Amino acid sequence: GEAARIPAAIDAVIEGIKSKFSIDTLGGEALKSVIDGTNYYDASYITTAIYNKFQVSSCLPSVPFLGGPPVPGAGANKPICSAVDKLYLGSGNFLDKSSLPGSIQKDVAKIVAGAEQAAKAKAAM
Amino acid sequence: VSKKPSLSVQPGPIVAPEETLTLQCGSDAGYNRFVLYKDGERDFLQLAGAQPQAGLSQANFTLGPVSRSYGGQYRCYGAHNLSSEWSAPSDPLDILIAGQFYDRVSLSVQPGPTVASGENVTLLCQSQGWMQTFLLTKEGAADDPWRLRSTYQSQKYQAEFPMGPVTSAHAGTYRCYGSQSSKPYLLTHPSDPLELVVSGGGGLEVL
Ligand SMILES: *[C@@H]1O[C@H](CO)[C@@H](O)[C@H](O)[C@H]1NC(C)=O
Ligand SMILES: *[C@@H]1O[C@H](CO)[C@@H](O)[C@H](O)[C@H]1NC(C)=O
Ligand SMILES: *[C@@H]1O[C@H](CO)[C@@H](O)[C@H](O)[C@H]1NC(C)=O
Repeated sequence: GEAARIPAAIDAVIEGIKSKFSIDTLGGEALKSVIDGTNYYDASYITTAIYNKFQVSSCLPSVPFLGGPPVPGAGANKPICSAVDKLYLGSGNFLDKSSLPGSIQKDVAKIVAGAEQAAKAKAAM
Repeated sequence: VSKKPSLSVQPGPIVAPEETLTLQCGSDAGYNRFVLYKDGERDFLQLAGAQPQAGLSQANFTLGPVSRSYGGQYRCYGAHNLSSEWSAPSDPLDILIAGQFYDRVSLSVQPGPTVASGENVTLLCQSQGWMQTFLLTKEGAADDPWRLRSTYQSQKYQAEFPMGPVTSAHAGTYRCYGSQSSKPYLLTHPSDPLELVVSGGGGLEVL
């Protein structure tokens, strides 16, 4: 059942990502189209892929290059920015450009661990 | 643009290395988020969330162990939501890092060890090495320190802080620091503390 196992693990991690980060089905297929390799267990690669495809850098406030006031950011209206804000910026919580990748990576690692733990055990039973 | 927030520092604006400073950024304009910037740097230091209650919200930004890099001017901004435009900059807060030079400074009473009731208290901060400015601070009254430009006198660099006629409010523990020209937010090690005690109307140094 090796083919079933590798395809099913990929589907499970994609579904976990879509659940945690409130990513629509379309974003799920966008992630699937690059995660189909044997990179589905590496939270680092998934975090970089999420950053690139969903433009998480555009969620944070930015300051103009030649001088200006801080602005909300190009993607602040996109759903990914609202999801990131709820997940990592509550009342009494803090965030910076360096901390966000690690937080997203930790949660993606939880997704991968849970997906394969549950998949292996049910199939073995 | 919305009215600026308020930026305060606790315990005080002058901090020693390996210490953490709580910068409080607050407002009454119903802001759920606050952002901190330093010296014009395009990347924000910290973004914080604060649930407004009747419009009043405060974010207690925690600077990490402080180093020579933390010295400078800080401004915080407030926003109503993730997509809303940011407020006007808060008034700038100057954060100074101590223990950055080997040169030592000394704090003394220029009138002398004891000051009489009708006499004035003058605090002298001095150093053997070249300093551009000297800063005077009082314990507990942790506000913006008193900075005076140094003068070359008696083959030393020194500044006199005239506190006026002896009063009971002059009592307390005092420390002075030195700053050089290129890096005004980097300070020397604190001088040895000078405790002033009110005795018989007069002031005395207590060790
Ligand atoms: C910050 O501290 C003040 C007073 O200690 C408190 O009123 C406020 O709710 C605190 N804010 C956060 C985000 O902890
Ligand atoms: C964000 O705040 C602005 C006011 O600055 C308001 O007009 C807008 O509706 C708010 N957006 C959301 C999603 O709450
Ligand atoms: C200091 O005290 C003297 C008298 O002891 C007085 O003449 C002088 O005005 C005081 N200093 C200042 C700045 O007023």
